[PDB]
Amino acid sequence: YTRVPLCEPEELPDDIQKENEYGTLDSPGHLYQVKSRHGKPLPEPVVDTPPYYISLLTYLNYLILIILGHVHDFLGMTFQKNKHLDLLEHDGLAPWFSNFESFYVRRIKMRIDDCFSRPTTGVPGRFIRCIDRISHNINEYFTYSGAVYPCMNLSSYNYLGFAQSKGQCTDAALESVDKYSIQSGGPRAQIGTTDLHIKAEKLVARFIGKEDALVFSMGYGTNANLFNAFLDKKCLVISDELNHTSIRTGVRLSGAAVRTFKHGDMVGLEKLIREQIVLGQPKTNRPWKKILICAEGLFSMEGTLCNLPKLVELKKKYKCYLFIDEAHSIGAMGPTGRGVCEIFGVDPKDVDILMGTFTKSFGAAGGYIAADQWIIDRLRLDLTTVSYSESMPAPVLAQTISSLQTISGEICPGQGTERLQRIAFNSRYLRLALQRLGFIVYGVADSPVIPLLLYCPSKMPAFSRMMLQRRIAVVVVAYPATPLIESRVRFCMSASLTKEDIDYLLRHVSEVGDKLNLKSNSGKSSYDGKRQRWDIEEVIRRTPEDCKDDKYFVN
Amino acid sequence: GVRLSGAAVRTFKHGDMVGLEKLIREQIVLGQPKTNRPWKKILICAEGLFS
Amino acid sequence: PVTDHRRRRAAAVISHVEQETFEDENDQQMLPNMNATWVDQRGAWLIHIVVIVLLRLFYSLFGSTPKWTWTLTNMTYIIGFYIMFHLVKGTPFDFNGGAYDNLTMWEQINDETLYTPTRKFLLIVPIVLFLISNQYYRNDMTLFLSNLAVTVLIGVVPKLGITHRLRISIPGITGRA
Ligand SMILES: C[C@@H]1CC[C@@]2(OC1)O[C@H]1C[C@H]3[C@@H]4CC=C5C[C@@H](OCCC(CO[C@H]6O[C@H](CO)[C@@H](O[C@H]7O[C@H](CO)[C@@H](O)[C@H](O)[C@H]7O)[C@H](O)[C@H]6O)CO[C@H]6O[C@H](CO)[C@@H](O[C@H]7O[C@H](CO)[C@@H](O)[C@H](O)[C@H]7O)[C@H](O)[C@H]6O)CC[C@]5(C)[C@H]4CC[C@]3(C)[C@H]1[C@@H]2C
Ligand SMILES: CCCCCCCCCCCCCCCCCCCCCCCCCCC(=O)N[C@@H](CO)[C@H](O)[C@H](O)CCCCCCCCCCCCCC
Repeated sequence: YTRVPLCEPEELPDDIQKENEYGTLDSPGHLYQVKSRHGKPLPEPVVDTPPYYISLLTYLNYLILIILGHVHDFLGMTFQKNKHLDLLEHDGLAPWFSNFESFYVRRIKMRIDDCFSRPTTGVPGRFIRCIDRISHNINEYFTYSGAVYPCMNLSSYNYLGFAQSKGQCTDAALESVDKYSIQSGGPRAQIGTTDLHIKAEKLVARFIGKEDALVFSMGYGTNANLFNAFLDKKCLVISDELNHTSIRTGVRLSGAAVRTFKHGDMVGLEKLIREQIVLGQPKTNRPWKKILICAEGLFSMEGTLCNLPKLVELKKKYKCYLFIDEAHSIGAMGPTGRGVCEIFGVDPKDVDILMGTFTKSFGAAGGYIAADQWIIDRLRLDLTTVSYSESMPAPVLAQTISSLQTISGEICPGQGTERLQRIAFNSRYLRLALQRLGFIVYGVADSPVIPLLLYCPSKMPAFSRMMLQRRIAVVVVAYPATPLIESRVRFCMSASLTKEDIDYLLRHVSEVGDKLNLKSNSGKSSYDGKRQRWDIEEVIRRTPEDCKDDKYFVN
Repeated sequence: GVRLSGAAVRTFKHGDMVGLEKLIREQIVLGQPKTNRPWKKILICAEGLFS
Repeated sequence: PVTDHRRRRAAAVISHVEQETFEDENDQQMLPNMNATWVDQRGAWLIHIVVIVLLRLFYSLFGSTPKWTWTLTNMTYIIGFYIMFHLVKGTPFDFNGGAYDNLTMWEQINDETLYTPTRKFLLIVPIVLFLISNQYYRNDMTLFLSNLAVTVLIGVVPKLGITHRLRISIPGITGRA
């Protein structure tokens, strides 16, 4: 009962399974093509704020929580010690972790821990199956029963619907298993490399648009073990305040000086560049050996794009280097799927180093780096992962190659464009409908991530539980991951969902938000400068036609 | 000649090698004024017999 | 030792926290602190007035004399602010490796900048509160002296240009560098 059950697969006809994993389009009018911005720079984004009493209530709630938590800790650890034997010294040995460094997890998040780490089963397609559990004590231990129910999926990194068990990719993987075993001999330097590795590298280099590229087994290791190859203690790195932990770990391992600039502020970046060029190294004032700029394509927590032409002209003027991450932008953004470079029209030659990950769109696990010839030739000899780690397995390579070929158009014609049009239309329709209802939605017009703000801390468990009761899966984040005032729910859209599912979600979300009083719009979201409190039927009737027009989006 | 050249000039006391060594070390460490960049080269001038 | 990463506990009547080395300062303080960034945000300045008003109303609901009510509200506000800001040392979540284990939240505000508008406001509030409050208990000299002592010794001396990174070993051997 305490252990997680092993679920026996169910027997169903083929068509039901295909419909479960991937939906079938009803009308050809639910597709949209993405245009390219030639000479239109990105305008400064505009954000909306709620009234003051929300902030005051949030501050009071957090103050009460902190006071009672500290009082409980002190009284409990002073008046008794038998129960708290994991946080005190025993037989002259220090405890594993500290009391103060883990206050939040034990005192605030533990009471709402049922919303995290939810076990599932089956393919993570349109409908995801979940295993039920019963909370005991206060989210201390759980008891499981043999019952599984489906839920609508809005919490998985599946943009183009490549997570399927019936298709060309699965057959390719099975054939690869038949030919190549799952065994990997060792590091790529010794025995690991085969012909499929070269084929995948060449195909990736052709697809991205650069000269050559390499492949890796883990996305985290691509960043964690890269910067020490060509950086040292006499170089400067300028990075945004919002970057993934892998980049920070890699820079920390490298040892270079780090200076950060505020998100979406180019003037501060220019001032910092000028000051750092003038001043030089600390305590000696010698010039910097080189300067590197780090940035990310699409930011997942906000769904905003980076300004690429500004960075390109700044690096050309001041003789700097550029590094771009495209985890959330490859294969899902642009008229074809090349990335932000195709959106802005910037030639890929300008960017020195490009990176990507196959998990978010192509339904595999790995990463890549794309650069010029001599840079790659040197890095191959100077890298650590190549001659010290394992090698990529064959089924993952087969899946990635099949997905890239399908998206390019060599095989299975008329599929990639249809998927891209589906995802674009779904994202635009959902964002426009949510803004028309009266909520607060962040991001650019076409971004698969839709963050909805839920300010008061007590409104996250209620919303999550009510949505789960109505068979919709959601993900909620809070402090310290997000700012204290702003806590949000993230929506991940797919190309497998259908307009009927969106209508169902819209109805349920609207009624739940009306129940919980989550509608706070100040009129800056509307393009006509007026408050929008519409009806669900009117929105459903009018939005799909007006979703295609670009004049209804402020940004 | 040095005035016509335009280079920076620093003088040391006659018959005092310790001050010369200290000045050399300080000028090597400090660098150019207002920029602290290293000097391109350093030249030492002296006479054989002082009349 | 090949790393030489140790914490010192030198004992003296007057001592100061040593300046951070290159690795600890220029490299291990790069990401947002997430412990002092919320100060310069929305609604972070009226909340003190709201707290003062709520305390005054809560004490007045009891039905006591104005003198005791105002003395108690002043003492409670000042003691609470001191406990929150000046007493505790560290951060509730691991930052990089324990880089901020020798400084309080007050020192961490605005990246150790001495004079910022929020600091000016935080210093101004106690003085104005004292001037507003003293008008009810001017007759009693003992209460006036007590209020003045509390304000000066708790709400004025710590928020000064001096007593920055200042530690006294009287109540315990403090740790510096
Ligand atoms: C009648 C009237 C009614 C009204 C009223 O008055 C009476 O009612 C009273 C009710 C009172 C409260 C009661 C309780 C607390 C919590 C206390 O604490 C906060 C949390 C901690 C704060 O941070 C420190 O702690 C950091 C920890 O990292 C330290 O960090 C460094 O030092 C590290 C050392 O390793 C190195 O790694 C690095 O150099 C570096 O990281 C650093 O010193 C400092 O930042 C401190 O406490 C914790 O930490 C203790 C130590 O671990 C725990 O263990 C200790 O207590 C156990 C208890 O069983 C015993 O076994 C043992 O004594 C022993 O094990 C303790 O339980 C636990 O609370 C702060 C005071 C407060 C709010 C009182 C205020 C006054 C009242 C409101 C009175 C009010 C006015
Ligand atoms: C009906 C009885 C009376 C009720 C009144 C109770 C007391 C209220 C008096 C007013 C207090 C001063 C008000 C100023 C604050 C305004 C509102 C701020 C809102 C909350 C801000 C949260 C910020 C989170 C940042 C996280 C952080 O970094 N935390 C730590 C480490 O850095 C700080 O050390 C930490 O936060 C403080 C730990 C202090 C532990 C409190 C221990 C006291 C136990 C209770 C005893 C009573 C205390 C009050 C007399």
